Amino acid sequence: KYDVVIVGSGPIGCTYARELVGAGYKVAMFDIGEIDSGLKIGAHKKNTVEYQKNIDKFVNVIQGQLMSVSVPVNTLVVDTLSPTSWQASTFFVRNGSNPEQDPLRNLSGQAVTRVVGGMSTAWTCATPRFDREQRPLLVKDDADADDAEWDRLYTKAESYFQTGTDQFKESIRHNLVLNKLTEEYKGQRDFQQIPLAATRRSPTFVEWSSANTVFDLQNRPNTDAPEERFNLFPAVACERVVRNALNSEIESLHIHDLISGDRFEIKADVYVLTAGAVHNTQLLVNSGFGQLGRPNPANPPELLPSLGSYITEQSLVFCQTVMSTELIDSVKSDMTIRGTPGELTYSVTYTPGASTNKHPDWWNEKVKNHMMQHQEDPLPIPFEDPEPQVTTLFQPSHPWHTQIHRDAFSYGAVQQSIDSRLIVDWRFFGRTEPKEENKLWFSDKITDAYNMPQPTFDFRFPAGRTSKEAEDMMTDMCVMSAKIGGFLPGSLPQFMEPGLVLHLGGTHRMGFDEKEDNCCVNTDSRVFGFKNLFLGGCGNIPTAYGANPTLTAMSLAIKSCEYIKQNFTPSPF
Amino acid sequence: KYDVVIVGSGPIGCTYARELVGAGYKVAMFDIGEIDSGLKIGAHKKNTVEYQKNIDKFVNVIQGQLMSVSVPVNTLVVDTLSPTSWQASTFFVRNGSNPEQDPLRNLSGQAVTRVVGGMSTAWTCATPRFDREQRPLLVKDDADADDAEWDRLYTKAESYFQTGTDQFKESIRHNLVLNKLTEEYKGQRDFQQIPLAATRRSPTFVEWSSANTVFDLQNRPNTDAPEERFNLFPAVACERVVRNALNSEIESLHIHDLISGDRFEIKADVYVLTAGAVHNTQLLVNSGFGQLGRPNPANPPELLPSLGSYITEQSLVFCQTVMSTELIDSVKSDMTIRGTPGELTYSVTYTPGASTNKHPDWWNEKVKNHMMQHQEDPLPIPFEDPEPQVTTLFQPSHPWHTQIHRDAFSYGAVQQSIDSRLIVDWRFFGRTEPKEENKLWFSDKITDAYNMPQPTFDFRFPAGRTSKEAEDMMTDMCVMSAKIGGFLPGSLPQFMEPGLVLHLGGTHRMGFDEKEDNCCVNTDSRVFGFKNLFLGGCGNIPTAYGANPTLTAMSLAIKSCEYIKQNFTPSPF
Amino acid sequence: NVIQGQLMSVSVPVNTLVVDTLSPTSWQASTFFVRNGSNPEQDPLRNLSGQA
Amino acid sequence: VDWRFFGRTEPKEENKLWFSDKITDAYNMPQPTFDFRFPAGRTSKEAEDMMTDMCVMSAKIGGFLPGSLPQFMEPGLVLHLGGTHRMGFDEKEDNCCVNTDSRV
Ligand SMILES: Cc1cc2nc3c(=O)[nH]c(=O)nc-3n(C[C@H](O)[C@H](O)[C@H](O)COP(=O)(O)OP(=O)(O)OC[C@H]3O[C@@H](n4cnc5c(N)ncnc54)[C@H](O)[C@@H]3O)c2cc1C
Ligand SMILES: Cc1cc2nc3c(=O)[nH]c(=O)nc-3n(C[C@H](O)[C@H](O)[C@H](O)COP(=O)(O)OP(=O)(O)OC[C@H]3O[C@@H](n4cnc5c(N)ncnc54)[C@H](O)[C@@H]3O)c2cc1C
Ligand SMILES: OC[C@H]1O[C@@H](O)[C@H](O)[C@@H](F)[C@@H]1O
Ligand SMILES: OC[C@H]1O[C@@H](O)[C@H](O)[C@@H](F)[C@@H]1O
Ligand SMILES: OC[C@H]1O[C@@H](O)[C@H](O)[C@@H](F)[C@@H]1O
Repeated sequence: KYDVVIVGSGPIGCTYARELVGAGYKVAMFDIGEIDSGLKIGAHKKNTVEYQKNIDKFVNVIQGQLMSVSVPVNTLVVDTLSPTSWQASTFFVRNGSNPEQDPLRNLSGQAVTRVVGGMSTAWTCATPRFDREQRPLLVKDDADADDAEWDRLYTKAESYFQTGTDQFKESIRHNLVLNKLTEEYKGQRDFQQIPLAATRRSPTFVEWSSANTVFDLQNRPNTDAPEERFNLFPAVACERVVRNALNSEIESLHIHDLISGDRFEIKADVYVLTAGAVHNTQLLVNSGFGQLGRPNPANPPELLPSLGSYITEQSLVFCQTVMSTELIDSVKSDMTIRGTPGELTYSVTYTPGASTNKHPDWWNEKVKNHMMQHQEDPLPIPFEDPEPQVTTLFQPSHPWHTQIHRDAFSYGAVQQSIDSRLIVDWRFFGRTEPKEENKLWFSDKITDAYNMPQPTFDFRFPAGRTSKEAEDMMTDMCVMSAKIGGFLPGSLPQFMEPGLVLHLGGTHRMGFDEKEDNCCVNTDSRVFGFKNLFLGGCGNIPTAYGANPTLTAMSLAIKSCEYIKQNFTPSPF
Repeated sequence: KYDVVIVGSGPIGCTYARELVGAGYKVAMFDIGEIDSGLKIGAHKKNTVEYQKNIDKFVNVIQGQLMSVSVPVNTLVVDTLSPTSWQASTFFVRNGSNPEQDPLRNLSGQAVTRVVGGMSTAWTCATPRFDREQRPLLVKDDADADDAEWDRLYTKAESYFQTGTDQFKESIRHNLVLNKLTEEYKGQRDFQQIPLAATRRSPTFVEWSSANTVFDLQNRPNTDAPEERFNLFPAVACERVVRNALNSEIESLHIHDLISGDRFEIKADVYVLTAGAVHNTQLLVNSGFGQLGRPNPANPPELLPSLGSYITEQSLVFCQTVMSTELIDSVKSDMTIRGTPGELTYSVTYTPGASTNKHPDWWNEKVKNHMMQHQEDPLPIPFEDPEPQVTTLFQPSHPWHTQIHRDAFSYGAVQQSIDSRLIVDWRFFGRTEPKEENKLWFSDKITDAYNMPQPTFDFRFPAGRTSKEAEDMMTDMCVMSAKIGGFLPGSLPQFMEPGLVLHLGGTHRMGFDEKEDNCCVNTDSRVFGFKNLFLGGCGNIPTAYGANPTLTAMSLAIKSCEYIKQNFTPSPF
Repeated sequence: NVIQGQLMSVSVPVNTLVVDTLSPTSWQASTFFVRNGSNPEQDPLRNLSGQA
Repeated sequence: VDWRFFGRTEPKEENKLWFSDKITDAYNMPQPTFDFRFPAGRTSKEAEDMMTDMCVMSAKIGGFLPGSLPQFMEPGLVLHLGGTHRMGFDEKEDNCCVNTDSRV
């Protein structure tokens, strides 16, 4: 028996833990995955000296913990086997494939992570706010009050994640790109650093944020928190919440301890599901919410009929570019060069404080020293210069989020022939209208690796605005990127596989009224009809959004915890 | 000040820790890498429920922690850049490439791991003994005594690693392959399970061994070892051992703390280098042993002239096969089948104890139940059947090691069209003659990511026996694999990139006499001339070997620790 | 190239490759319909795909 | 050096070339359709013995060239299709279409 049980140790479960552990509740958290980040539990796996000296290797960490959600039956023909080798005469269900899944209506890129800290052990740490157009209402019919509430919640969420907008301010590459885009779109669009949940520790090391930054996940009481009560139980699959007959309260959480193999019940006053947008939905459907099995309008669900409908996933377009000659030359515009590199007389100088100069003295000092100390190198950019981290945020006239940066999630073999200092990534993210017909559903016959109902998608990007904007977004990336350089062969402009982006929303969506707003939870993230069941995560977000969703989910979680603190009393200690 | 300092927390450093911590020495261990395996420090990263349900993902873990040793300057032509993109007019040194390295005399596949537990956090756990022909002598001119000494040491090493030869005995696939090969080579060759450092915990989970199994790496004193003294210091680059002027003793270890950035000296009575075959050599050369820079016979080293010469790396050939129809049919040979799958009357039965039957009752029960419970599946092998783990060990008439198995280190995109139950890997490992001209050397101008002398290889597989055997080995794999099935398209018979195998030896090789045996350390792993400096690892092994080397290195380490225990006194506690 | 330019495949089964990186604006069918001269009679697993 | 080894295939009644009664080819003729598998038994055993023979023989000349590793080619690439209108002495006894003068 606990006051609060939290299912999942990602950043949203850790928001609940931070708030409720600190308010004096006796809290248990369960995660199906295991401790994986070193002694700081749930921390970012990129925070090792070795990864930040070898950042192109971190893609492997990401791939090693992303398990595909739904893989259709494979129908590739291999007809070069030896005649002696066994073969079936059909494309039978094999290798964990989902025979429920239509390959042409999938989110094939969707994947999940089962590790303590969830996906925050690997994420990019981009934490923009949503503007009004992307954001669910929290206050009706008072836009200024709605704005104020979101400001309060986002400010707190940014403190929990340690979001900032200046960690890359000393990068030549970053400023080169930022300034060029600002000049080219003079006035029409604004560019800034991507807001990043990160703290720079040195010129070559950034402590990226994670679940661990939100809550350190150490069992309590302990020496630094002697009056707090928290236990984390890894390798525990949560399987079901038990409803009372009234459908007004949850009475227990059924768990499966994966090490001992045993199944148990856990009692709490408050149950919080933060297993991610897929797995929250799976747990609820396994518990009698929504409808199990292939959708069937001749059998409508008794509870939460919009659960698993109106799902959204963003369109993602990507390319990389190779910096233009004009931009590279501009880095060294303040330099006077005499002689030829490698000779006795070679000299690269700048007149400091000359205001015929384009750059600050710090920039020019970096460049001069690189040029003098590495005369065999043909570029003016220092070797350890950090990557660009640039955005123009979503606006009505460009309704997509943008990142102009270097991401550790590379999508192809990493090329080695072109100097890495020249390369910039472009990722533009589109917003998807919620539609009832877009669904996440769970099989009544097929099970996943943990013996739970197999997830199945029925998804297409909506016709209309979603599709038109997606193609306008692609064009915008082609036009904007060209101001910085031409495309890099092997990273030409492309749409990524649906759901690779991992910004799935709306699977258990929020609204004011269950029926009118086709929703599952209220603005306190409380499941309609239930006193003591709350859902956290991106699954709550009911709108068409392009920006990265986690900060918005965390903000909703903070609001949810206010409701809990006001309506449930911590047990005596 | 410590009694013993150990550089590196791989399985060989942990052998030294196990032996010396337990004998009451005050021990410090430094590793340049960080804690990465969860709460069990230095443990195998495959020991998570999630990886063993998704084993094809573990390749990513391996790739994410293998950093190439020496990458030659890239000369690929990309001529499809936009005219606006910057480009150099030469193939200049970029992206961390090593301009010292001849691309045609490299071990391009060689890589290192910088993580607590070293490569044992990811390894395959194959731990065969070497036979006489592969093994260095420990006793001269008394082969039976030599045998006895190796038996004693290997027995102890096998206890430390928890090596066994029965963990796969209940696999249908394993036994199918094993038995077929035994029959086909009736008498001529013997097949057995690969010896594996592993303990099966359930039919679907194996606790693979690692450094952590050898020594748990927890600081001591602690509750379970209250009279022991050990500290592990991760994120500490060891840079130099300081020689006294006599070249008879090491007086300190120079370290660089990578978090604080500070450099310190550490004093011990005994210094143990277990940084791996590359990095032991780098540390020694950085300390004044051997010769820094491009080899030059007009400037012979004052100390350890054979350091970094006589290096060996194994040839590796690989393929995968798809099980033959005849073998698949044999799984179900004891079954009577009536009706057609999916109908009311379908029946798969066996007569238990009939000794017209080919298989034991347990096998037939597994098959019957799979066939009855999964009538839509066309194969008789159960879904969770473990992989084959088969070897015929090196012999004079087939002087290569073999593994007929499923390894988590896949080398290509994992194919999805052919059922995984059908697939078997084949890896044959050849022995390489030590030759003085095969060298690992370190640049006097180029530095690696940790500001240490850049490693450079000058390597070719020797002409003569090595090359002839390598090609005979390839042919042997082609002939043997054909008894099980035809090749799998996309995994056709091939030599792997030189050094991918990661069995590099001989970089600081062992022998009885420094000059006569062209060696660096004696049979106690003590560096000649030095009272208190010991080297552990594969770098010690001076012979041409085909089998996996770690168990042999650990056995040498056990012997080294006997010498230490007999010649150095632990400080009072 | 001469050889390839004059070898016309005898029987090509219906293609079932999934391309899911098209733009949302591009037309697509909801099935693997008979297209590009493929032979819907042909079992892809009992063919001489190289015959030409 | 290239290595190409060619195996013999037992004739079996079940291996067929047939023509569609609905689908037509580019010249508006009945579309050809194959129903073919290499026979179990001798054909398949020999094919795999042939592969092994190529691996053993080629090794006396040199190692494989990366990108041209030992492989079976797509069925029928070889273009040595036979027996579609086969010869024999007696139509029924020898399951055939033409006599030894190639007369139908
Ligand atoms: C490579 C990558 C880059 C990303 N970059 C960004 C970015 O820059 N900005 C951003 O906003 N978003 C980003 N995302 C998305 C972001 O990581 C997620 O939105 C966020 O982690 C969701 O938090 P969560 O706590 O709701 O769920 P998760 O982080 O998914 O955590 C859910 C947890 O629940 C557990 N669990 C699941 N099922 C069960 C069960 N049945 N029982 C018990 N436990 C269970 C899991 O093991 C997991 O740890 C990125 C994701 C990835 C992988
Ligand atoms: C994928 C894979 C599969 C393998 N499978 C097998 C197998 O089945 N059987 C087998 O016998 N072998 C196998 N090997 C090889 C085996 O893992 C190594 O032989 C073994 O780990 C070597 O042990 P070690 O302690 O000498 O060195 P390592 O395990 O390399 O450990 C050396 C340690 O030293 C540290 N270090 C390096 N430089 C410094 C420095 N300057 N200062 C401080 N610390 C430093 C490193 O961070 C590291 O942790 C495999 C390896 C890999 C990667
Ligand atoms: O695919 C990588 C992308 O993944 C998304 O989940 C992140 O939000 C982006 F920041 C990131 O660039
Ligand atoms: O490349 C993988 C191979 O790596 C080697 O280091 C191991 O010893 C083998 F067991 C393993 O199959
Ligand atoms: O695929 C090419 C082969 O084609 C066959 O038709 C020829 O008979 C062979 F000689 C030739 O090598």
